[PDB]
Amino acid sequence: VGLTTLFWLGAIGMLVGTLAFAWAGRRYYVTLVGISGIAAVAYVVMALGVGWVPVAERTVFAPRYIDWILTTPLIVYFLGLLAGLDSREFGIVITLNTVVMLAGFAGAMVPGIERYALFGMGAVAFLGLVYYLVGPMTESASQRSSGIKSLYVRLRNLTVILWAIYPFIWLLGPPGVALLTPTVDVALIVYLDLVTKVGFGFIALDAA
Ligand SMILES: *C/C=C(C)/C=C/C=C(C)/C=C/C1=C(C)CCCC1(C)C
Ligand SMILES: [Cl-]
Repeated sequence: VGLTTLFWLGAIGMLVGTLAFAWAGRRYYVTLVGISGIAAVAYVVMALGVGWVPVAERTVFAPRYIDWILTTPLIVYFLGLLAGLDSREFGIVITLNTVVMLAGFAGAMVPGIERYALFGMGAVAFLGLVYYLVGPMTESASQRSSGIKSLYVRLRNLTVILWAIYPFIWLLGPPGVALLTPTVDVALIVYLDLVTKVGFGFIALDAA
C-alpha cells in the first residue's frame, strides 16, 4: 500500500460525496459540494505526485494545507448557519479557524524548531475555536427548532472530537517528532478527512 494508493482512495471518497451532495441539492447543499469538491481536487493532485515538497528530512504535502484552509471555514460556516449566527460572530470563528490552518501550514514548511512555536500558536487558537463551538454557538443554536438544535449538536460533537485528533496526528507524524511513518500518518488523515467532510455531509442529508 503506497502513498499514491491512499491519495487515490481519498480522491474517490471525496468524489462520491461530492456527487451525492450535488444530487441531493440551496446554501447548505452548495457548501457541502465545496467542502468535498475542493478536497477531491487536492487528493487527485497529491495522488499524481504534485505538491510533495521536501523540507529538511521530511516530505510535506502542500495541497493538503490549501485544502484545509479553504474547506475548514466552510465547515464552520455550515455550523454557523445551523446555529443562526449574526454576521459578526461568523467573523470571529472564521478568523480563529484561519489562524489554526495558517499556523499549521507555516509550521509544516519551516525546517527548524521554530515550527513548534507555530504549532503552539495554532493550538492556542484552536482552543478558542472550541470554546465558541461549545459555548456561544450552542447558546445561539438553542433559539432554533428542536430538530435544528439536535442536528447542530450532533455535527458539533462530531466536529469537536475529530478535529481535536488532527494536532496529535500532525505532532506524532513527519511534521513533528517524525515518530509515525508517512504511510501510517497519511492513512490516518485520509480517514479523518473523509469522516469530517463526507461523513459530516451524510449526517446532514439524513436529517434533511
Ligand atoms: C477537512 C479537513 C479537516 C476537518 C481538517 C482539520 C484539521 C485540523 C483541526 C488541524 C488542526 C491543527 C492544530 C489544532 C494545530 C496546528 C496543526 C493543525 C493544523 C494540524
Ligand atoms: Cl503534511
